[PDB]
Amino acid sequence: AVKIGIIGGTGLDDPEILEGRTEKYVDTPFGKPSDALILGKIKNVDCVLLARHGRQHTIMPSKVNYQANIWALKEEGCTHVIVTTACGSLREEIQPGDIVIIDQFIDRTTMRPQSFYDGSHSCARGVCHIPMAEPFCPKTREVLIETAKKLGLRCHSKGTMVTIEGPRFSSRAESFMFRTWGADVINMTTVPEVVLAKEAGICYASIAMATDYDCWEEAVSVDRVLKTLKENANKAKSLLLTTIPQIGSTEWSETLHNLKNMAQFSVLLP
Amino acid sequence: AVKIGIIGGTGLDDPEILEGRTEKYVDTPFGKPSDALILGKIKNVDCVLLARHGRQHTIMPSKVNYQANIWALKEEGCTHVIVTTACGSLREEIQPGDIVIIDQFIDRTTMRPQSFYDGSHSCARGVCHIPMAEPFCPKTREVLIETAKKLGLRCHSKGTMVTIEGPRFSSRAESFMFRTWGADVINMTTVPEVVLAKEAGICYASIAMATDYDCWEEAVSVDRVLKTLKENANKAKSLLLTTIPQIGSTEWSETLHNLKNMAQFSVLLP
Amino acid sequence: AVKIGIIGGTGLDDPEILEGRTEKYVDTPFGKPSDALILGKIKNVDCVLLARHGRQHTIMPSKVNYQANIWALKEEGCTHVIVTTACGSLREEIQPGDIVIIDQFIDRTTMRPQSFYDGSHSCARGVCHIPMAEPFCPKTREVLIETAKKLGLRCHSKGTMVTIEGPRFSSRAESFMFRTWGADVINMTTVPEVVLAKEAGICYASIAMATDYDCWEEAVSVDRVLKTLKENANKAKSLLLTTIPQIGSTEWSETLHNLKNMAQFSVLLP
Ligand SMILES: CSC[C@H]1N[C@@H](c2c[nH]c3c2N=CNC3N)[C@H](O)[C@@H]1O
Ligand SMILES: CSC[C@H]1N[C@@H](c2c[nH]c3c2N=CNC3N)[C@H](O)[C@@H]1O
Ligand SMILES: CSC[C@H]1N[C@@H](c2c[nH]c3c2N=CNC3N)[C@H](O)[C@@H]1O
Repeated sequence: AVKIGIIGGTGLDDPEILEGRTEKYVDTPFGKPSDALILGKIKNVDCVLLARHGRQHTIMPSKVNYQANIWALKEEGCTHVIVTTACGSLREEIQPGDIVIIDQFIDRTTMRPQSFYDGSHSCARGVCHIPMAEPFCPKTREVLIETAKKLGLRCHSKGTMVTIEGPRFSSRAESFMFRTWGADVINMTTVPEVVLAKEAGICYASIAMATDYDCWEEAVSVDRVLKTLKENANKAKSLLLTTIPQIGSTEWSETLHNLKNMAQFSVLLP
Repeated sequence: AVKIGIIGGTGLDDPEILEGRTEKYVDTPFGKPSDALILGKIKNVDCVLLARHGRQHTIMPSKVNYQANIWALKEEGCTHVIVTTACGSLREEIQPGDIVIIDQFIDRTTMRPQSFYDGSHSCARGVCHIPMAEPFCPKTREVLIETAKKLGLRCHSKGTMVTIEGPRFSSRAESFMFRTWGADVINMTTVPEVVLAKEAGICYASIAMATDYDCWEEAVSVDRVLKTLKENANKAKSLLLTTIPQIGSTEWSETLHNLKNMAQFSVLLP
Repeated sequence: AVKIGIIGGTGLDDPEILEGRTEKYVDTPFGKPSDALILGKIKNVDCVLLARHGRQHTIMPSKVNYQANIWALKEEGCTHVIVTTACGSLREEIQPGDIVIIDQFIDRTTMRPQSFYDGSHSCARGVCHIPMAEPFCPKTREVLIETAKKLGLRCHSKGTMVTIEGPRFSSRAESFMFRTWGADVINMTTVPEVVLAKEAGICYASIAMATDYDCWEEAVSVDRVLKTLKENANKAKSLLLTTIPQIGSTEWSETLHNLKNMAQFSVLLP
């Protein structure tokens, strides 16, 4: 049995996506999640929705409690976590409105805890060095890619997301630099969300929505980002609604088992 | 009416530059500024001088209260902020003693608050994502460039400053790496000073003074830096004294208005 | 007279290396070192062994008290510090099991104090900007290289170590990126250990042991790393045992004097 956690990003966290909704505030050893968990279903699949920045978008990327958010979803029984994230495009072929099923990331954050194993919680003892060669769940990404195709949506099958600390946008020198490093899209929230999900043994995948071209001719601004999201939000919603039932009808025993082992054996006990 | 804030860097924070001086210690919601504000004038233009590292250079780059410094200057009514900064040259053509009117930056700092919108002060509510495509005020930079020319000074019209956390200087591997990234000069103080100034809607420009060649044949050292500054400090002083009156005689209504809007609309309210 | 401090890394901190051992717990102005200092000798040379992650490997790289460790060794009278460190290879020619006598580093850490001069301890007053052009002691590295040759060990005479924050391993995008930056090996502990040693005027050198190929065909994992170390640990032990007596029989007056001056003159007093 699967349970899909859904973390909604900027202008992409609509609760109306789930049926039979029930609000549930929880606490974790790492503090409170961004907002209440929204329990519900898409067809016959159990889901748990969570607004990354709070339902009123009051939490900046740097201060999102990534540990609490992932912990709460795991505790609720989530086997999978599919998220949405607005991002800047660093490639001409990735136009605003396009969806990018990212498969890699480049960390540029500097003040964020990236592990549950900080030796402050008995629930997570030891030193954990989680592998990051393949940060995102390939099976889920495959379904997302095929579903986007079935929906006729402009979608990119791979992409490297560079995550900056923020809250400021990048300078032009940084923008051009990230391009040389191989980054394809840019945001402020992928890391450490994807890292903690890995440590928790959860299949994590991300629906990245290009909302601008950053500044590498109209430079990025908050208004430009919100406008693009307003015009394209429906795509991510349709993708999630169509993808989730497919996930709930496939086999994951071996996939989840492997993630469990990788996470477990990454821990160095005293 | 304009009011020019001046932040003086290493060996480039001489109070004698202003006439009719009055010392004024202030406090801000983010703590105390590096030192007392020095109120004064250059010709008929009101200025406010502040020593970035304290008048006795007792504050390391990592611990400079950038938020308090910019906040205090804004509160005092500064419309512009022109600063001086010693830096290492990462380009053969930028010789020690040369002035570089930087137009871009590459952030390498890791433990510095870069925004006033940290949700801890009612005076700055919400999440602010300030644009950084053009970090420095083009109009002020233009006057600085033309003034340096009128003064016959070796001056570079553009440059990318990479700001490292410090207090240690860079290794040779890092030095060579920054060159490949497109950095032209290197220091430990541009970021987040320029970022916070932007959020405050202030026209910010920086007079960068090359004091060494870092280590990419004599490698950089504190003594080498202080010596070069001692020999070239007069240039930055003359540039400021000559530039400021010109700024006070030009039009800024539209320029300041645009910066005000950009800063304002960058904030996401609940 | 010399005294060699030895910091042992993952699976490379065996106390049996020293004769006439005596355990000594100490405290420093920056807190307690990772574990008790192990006083002893190799032939007629005084040594002080310290397990970087604690004798039971309970301290993650991000939380190792680098300041306390280096301070304790200096206080004990160490003139030299030779360490061992497991690392990932970013170059085809550097095979697991190979030793790399690194000469440069690229910092990718973000939450680590890198200086003793944080203005919180009277023992270290002022602002210190220590040079990092040559982070490692060339004389010690030379002896290590010649000794490895005499021992018939596969050893690389130079190498750039990129130190990531961790505890997570790098993504593939980051791995490939570090290669383009010029990094040859990768770990989570070189920085700021080498930086603080420099500020303390200690001759620091590092015996890096490649334990994997990171993920740029079997990707890195904790088990793979521990296995390689188990099979190759003896090499580092033999290298240390053979190198140290040679260090104790050579001249260091001028070398230590120069490091003393560089460290001293890097400090800016009020
Ligand atoms: C309201 S725009 C800032 C948010 N949207 C994402 C974003 C969109 N476009 C860009 C973002 N982040 C960085 N650079 C960009 N060009 C980031 O993750 C923030 O949470
Ligand atoms: C006393 S030299 C260190 C200061 N001067 C600036 C500097 C000069 N030259 C270099 C600096 N910073 C980094 N690398 C360099 N090569 C930095 O911003 C520090 O505040
Ligand atoms: C138990 S493997 C993690 C530790 N070993 C070192 C290491 C070995 N191999 C790699 C390490 N660190 C980063 N990337 C790598 N491929 C790091 O410094 C950690 O202390």
